[PDB]
Amino acid sequence: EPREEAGALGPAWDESQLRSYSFPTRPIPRLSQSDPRAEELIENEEPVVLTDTNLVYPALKWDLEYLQENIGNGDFSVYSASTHKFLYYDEKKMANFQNFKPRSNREEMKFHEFVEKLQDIQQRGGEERLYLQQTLNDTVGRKIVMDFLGFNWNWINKQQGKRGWGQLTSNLLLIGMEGNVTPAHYDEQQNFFAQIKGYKRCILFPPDQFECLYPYPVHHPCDRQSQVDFDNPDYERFPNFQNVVGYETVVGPGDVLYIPMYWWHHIESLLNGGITITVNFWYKGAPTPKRIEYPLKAHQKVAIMRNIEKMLGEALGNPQEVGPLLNTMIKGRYN
Amino acid sequence: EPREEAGALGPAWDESQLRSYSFPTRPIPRLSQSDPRAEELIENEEPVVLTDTNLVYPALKWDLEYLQENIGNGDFSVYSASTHKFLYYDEKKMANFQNFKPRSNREEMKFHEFVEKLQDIQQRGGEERLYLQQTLNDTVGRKIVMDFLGFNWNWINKQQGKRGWGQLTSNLLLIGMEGNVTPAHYDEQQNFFAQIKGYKRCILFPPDQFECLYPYPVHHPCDRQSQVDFDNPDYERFPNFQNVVGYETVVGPGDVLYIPMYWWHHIESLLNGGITITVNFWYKGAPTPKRIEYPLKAHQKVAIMRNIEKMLGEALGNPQEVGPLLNTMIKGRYN
Ligand SMILES: [O][C]C1=C([N+2](=O)=O)[C]=C(C2=NOC(C3=[C]N=C(C(=O)[N][C]C([O])=O)C([O])=[C]3)=[C]2)[C]=[C]1
Ligand SMILES: [O][C]C1=C([N+2](=O)=O)[C]=C(C2=NOC(C3=[C]N=C(C(=O)[N][C]C([O])=O)C([O])=[C]3)=[C]2)[C]=[C]1
Ligand SMILES: [Mn+2]
Ligand SMILES: [Mn+2]
Repeated sequence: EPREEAGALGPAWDESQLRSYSFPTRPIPRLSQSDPRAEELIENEEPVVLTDTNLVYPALKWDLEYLQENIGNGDFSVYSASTHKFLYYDEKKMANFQNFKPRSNREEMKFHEFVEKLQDIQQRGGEERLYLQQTLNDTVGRKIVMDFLGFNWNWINKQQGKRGWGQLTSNLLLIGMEGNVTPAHYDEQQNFFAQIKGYKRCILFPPDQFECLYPYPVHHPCDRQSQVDFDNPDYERFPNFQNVVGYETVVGPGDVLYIPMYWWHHIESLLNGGITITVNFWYKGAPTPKRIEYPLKAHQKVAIMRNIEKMLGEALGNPQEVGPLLNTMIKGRYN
Repeated sequence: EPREEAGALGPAWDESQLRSYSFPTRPIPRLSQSDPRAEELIENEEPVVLTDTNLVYPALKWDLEYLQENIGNGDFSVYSASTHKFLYYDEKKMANFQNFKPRSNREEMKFHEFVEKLQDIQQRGGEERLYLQQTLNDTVGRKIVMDFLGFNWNWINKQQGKRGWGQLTSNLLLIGMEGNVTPAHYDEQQNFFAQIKGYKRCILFPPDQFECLYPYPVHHPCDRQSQVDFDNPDYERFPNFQNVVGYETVVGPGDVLYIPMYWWHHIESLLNGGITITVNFWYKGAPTPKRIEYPLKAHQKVAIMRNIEKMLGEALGNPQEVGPLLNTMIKGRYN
């Protein structure tokens, strides 16, 4: 249901820019930040697209040319992938899984090198894909600092206070190539996803879909990522992926998506849609109330499972024995 | 390989008194307490039958007539079972499993009532089976106190000190009917099993046979007992019971069996062999050394599994959700 750009500029996107998947989806509500329904969704830990926060308004003019001049000469972390899927891996956990071979590489370089490398790929017509991820701090140039200070800190700080969240833990500038895919994963923090340039399709799954999405072992370098290849799902290894249902939206410049903590998200930059720019705001979650409500939420059950996997790895002295012990505990007893 | 009683009194037992099972066994060593091999077995947490401890020497004269006179008028806990299998259940845990129906009953009665009830069953030729289990304390009569004080406390106290064990946690007098079976289970304490009257076949399994013996969930009333019916094993529910190998011995009057903590034991009173009397000594285990050796023993892995089941039940607020969460953690991730 592509929205129409103002001034009769045509549809913002067409469906042929969206990749094809096996599961059904329904739309995330697009609302005004003044609408009480938006506040109710955020308070209830459910996603919403806010259309008028002005959260990153001064950055709406950002593009590669403007950024290259004013971001200054600093090292920016650039990730590379041969396929459209970008596979992040925790280097610290690579020791436990010696047979793991990384499929993405990170290279620190200046902004001009990133722009030239991106243009070079297009000039060659190649299939190498790139992804820049860098924190918005004082190291950037003065003009970017002015834009950064111009974010709607009043709106987001009030959101932090009202929801009882913790501290702003990270702020990442995010520049990607058309067709790039960040595969399904979850984060342990609250996120506001502020779209700046281009369009990104965001597909979210509630925390109770844990059984349908098959995350890696906690000690694996791909911890918190789904094991299921969304392009070629292995229903024999992952039967419950046949039951997964998602919440889908396409975010464009000016939109902010609240991704609640522990919610799975799959994010792709629209095919043939140009480069994308996003700024992400992550906040530590609110502390658990000491008065535990025993129904118990899915995200709390996820936290329990993570803690058990972590404790078991420490107690056995080797995270690779977690699986055999768990199977010993369950087979013929709980299954 | 039935031993011959002294004075040409014939074989102590014949094989037709031993029940038939599906698994193979090998013999537990029968040794003198002065033999260094016996000390090495106890120190290494392996079973041994000691033939000459004199641990319960003054009780070797005990029988039903002598006990009835001198034990005095007190209440003794008598357990009843319709079948030869005695199913102990933890009454405290019965709340968690409402669908559990107990198969044994406990009734407090005086010693004369126990003797008459036992004789009554034989007079009727009935199939009701009975089992008396009572602590050796000051409540018993003066003559039983003299016998109790006459146990080889010097030998057993030295064993407690040498092995670093904790305190004598329980001392149970154990009187049963011929054919009685205590099904396979494990205890979390060190045990000396002092046979007094009649013969008992003891079948022990090392702690690493956990996977072949399928204990109940920790929160189940039958916690620490094997789910496998040794008389009719369900190989579909319990495939690894086809791999179980045990250590077997027949203990008679004067023998003491060390049952190391966490070792599975199945104990039966020989068919057509008369009543049996045993006194059990349980000691708390030695504290774990702070210098953990990372190979890690099977009994330590059992303790870890028990702790995880207990913690999970508390965290979820309902022990019946332990199974579904464990399966959620494992399916498609560790299995
Ligand atoms: O505990 C502090 C803390 C820190 N820290 O140390 O400051 C860093 C992180 C963090 N590290 O990485 C990400 C991340 C997550 N998700 C995405 C994503 O989903 N991108 C798709 C798209 O299109 O937006 C991402 O790009 C980065 C977050 C989290 C917590
Ligand atoms: O933590 C203190 C503590 C206490 N406490 O509270 O003092 C009681 C027990 C205890 N409770 O029951 C038994 C028991 C175990 N095993 C057998 C058995 O295997 N019998 C077969 C046979 O033929 O010997 C048994 O008869 C009783 C032991 C354990 C620890
Ligand atoms: Mn994320
Ligand atoms: Mn026992």
